[PDB]
Amino acid sequence: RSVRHIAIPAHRGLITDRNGEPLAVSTPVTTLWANPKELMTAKERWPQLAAALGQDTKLFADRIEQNAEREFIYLVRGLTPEQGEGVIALKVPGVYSIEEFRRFYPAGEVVAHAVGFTDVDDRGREGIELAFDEWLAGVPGKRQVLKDRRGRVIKDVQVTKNAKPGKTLALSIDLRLQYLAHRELRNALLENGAKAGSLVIMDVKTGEILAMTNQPTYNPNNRRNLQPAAMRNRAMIDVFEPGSTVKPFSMSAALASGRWKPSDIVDVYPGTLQIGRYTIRDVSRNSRQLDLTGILIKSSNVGISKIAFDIGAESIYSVMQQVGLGQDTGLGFPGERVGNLPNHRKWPKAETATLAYGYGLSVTAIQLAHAYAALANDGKSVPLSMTRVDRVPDGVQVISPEVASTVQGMLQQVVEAQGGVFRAQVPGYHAAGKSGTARKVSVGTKGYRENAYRSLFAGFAPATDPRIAMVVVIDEPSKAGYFGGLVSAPVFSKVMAGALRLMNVPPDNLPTATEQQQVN
Ligand SMILES: CCN1CCN(C(=O)N[C@@H](C(=O)N[C@H](C(=O)O)[C@H]2N[C@@H](C(=O)O)C(C)(C)S2)c2ccccc2)C(=O)C1=O
Ligand SMILES: [Cl-]
Repeated sequence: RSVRHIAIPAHRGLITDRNGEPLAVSTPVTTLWANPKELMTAKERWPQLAAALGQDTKLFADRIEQNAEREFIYLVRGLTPEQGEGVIALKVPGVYSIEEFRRFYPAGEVVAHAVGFTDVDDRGREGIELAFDEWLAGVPGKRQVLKDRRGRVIKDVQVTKNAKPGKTLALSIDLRLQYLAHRELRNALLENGAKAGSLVIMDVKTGEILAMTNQPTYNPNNRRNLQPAAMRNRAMIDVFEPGSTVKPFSMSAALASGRWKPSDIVDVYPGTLQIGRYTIRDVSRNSRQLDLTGILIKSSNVGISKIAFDIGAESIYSVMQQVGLGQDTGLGFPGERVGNLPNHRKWPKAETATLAYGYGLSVTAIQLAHAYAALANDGKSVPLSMTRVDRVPDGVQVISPEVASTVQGMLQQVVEAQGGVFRAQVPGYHAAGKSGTARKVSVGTKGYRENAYRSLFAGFAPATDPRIAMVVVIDEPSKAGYFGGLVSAPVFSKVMAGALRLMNVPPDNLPTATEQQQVN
């Protein structure tokens, strides 16, 4: 004969996308418990109770009997409010209901990496759920119940503490763009028989991350056979050598140096440059001299290396650091990597060249998209955000307007010119960007793999007023080639097209426009 204090569950804060679409919601559920002492006096009600709980008659009876001594045991957790009230309507002595919450994720695996999930005890363990756990959580209340000798609840005596709900959090992500990106990366992953992939979409004016998806993914609503590898928000927490996708930045350093201009011709014959023991190679060996634009179009390692030798590595390091490569994003996503921008006291030729064409440094997809955002935004870099921004934040002019404008023009040519990356063309829009392909690092030794690759494409659109930047990374494609401009480019094409239409961006290239775009 005494008083027990029992918890009152608190509503966990609603997570929404930028426009209010629910991404994580605490849904009301009903838990049924029983006092075996009471149930032992109504044994004749058991078979009906067992059948309403979908449980074997004897196994149910066994459960109650071996707990006859106890005053509390769970019957079933997480019924619907209707299902629980269906069993309560039976009026079985000793059977009680308590209303709890289940965390539900409406978009499931589409946004699992960004949103993350809570555990059995309602604490965030991954993604945004972990990052904003304090904001989201809220605080359970307490109430007192009176129980008799046998443990029968006879009275709800008082509330000693009210439950307070957690706070709503609006993510920067646009769920429409998330669905599109998710589906297209998946399709790409499956078409190409890739092992993994990431896709990031960024608003270049505001810094908001509009979409961030990875493969493999998982269903946070059903984690039964979850494996660790599927949990990774790779766009944020995995690092890679960006390869030729950093060339527009090497190029920006070159134009910033006052030593180079777009018309300058670099001689690249015969597509190799031996420097001591190390040998720089071009995969395209069809041209023997290229202007600055042609170095990007042909993606000449040799061309960019000779430029790098002239301007020096510190020039290139600087722009790369300024556009945030290898730097802290300030996002605070759990597990997020800063990457690495190597810094030697003395820069040999080897390290100077490889940096210039994107090796010996490591970035994340997020960082790469952020760097292209700055270039896309006329050289103004804007702070990354994974929450909705109200005011457009102040930027930092990291590349001059003129140089950014010139490098924009060149990247538009990388996509639109003959010999360029034509699979990256966006119907109805002028797009700009740069493909890349990187040999994966050897497993168990230093060096590069013979037959495993990472396909990259980074870019932005519309060229005439860039609105969004996008990075597509695909690991180990094995079925339809491996080059960036073959694997990742068509994904950029499709997602960029869909994204721009979804955001109502008017088309700037009507010659190539779609069915209804040509009507408006
Ligand atoms: C530091 C040592 N070390 C590390 C490894 N390593 C590379 O893995 N190199 C890349 C490479 O050069 N890729 C090119 C690029 O992106 O520019 C190609 N990508 C295509 C595309 O994006 O479609 C292209 C536009 C047709 S050219 C390569 C070479 C051969 C096959 C696949 C990939 C080096 O080079 C290198 O010296
Ligand atoms: Cl010029």
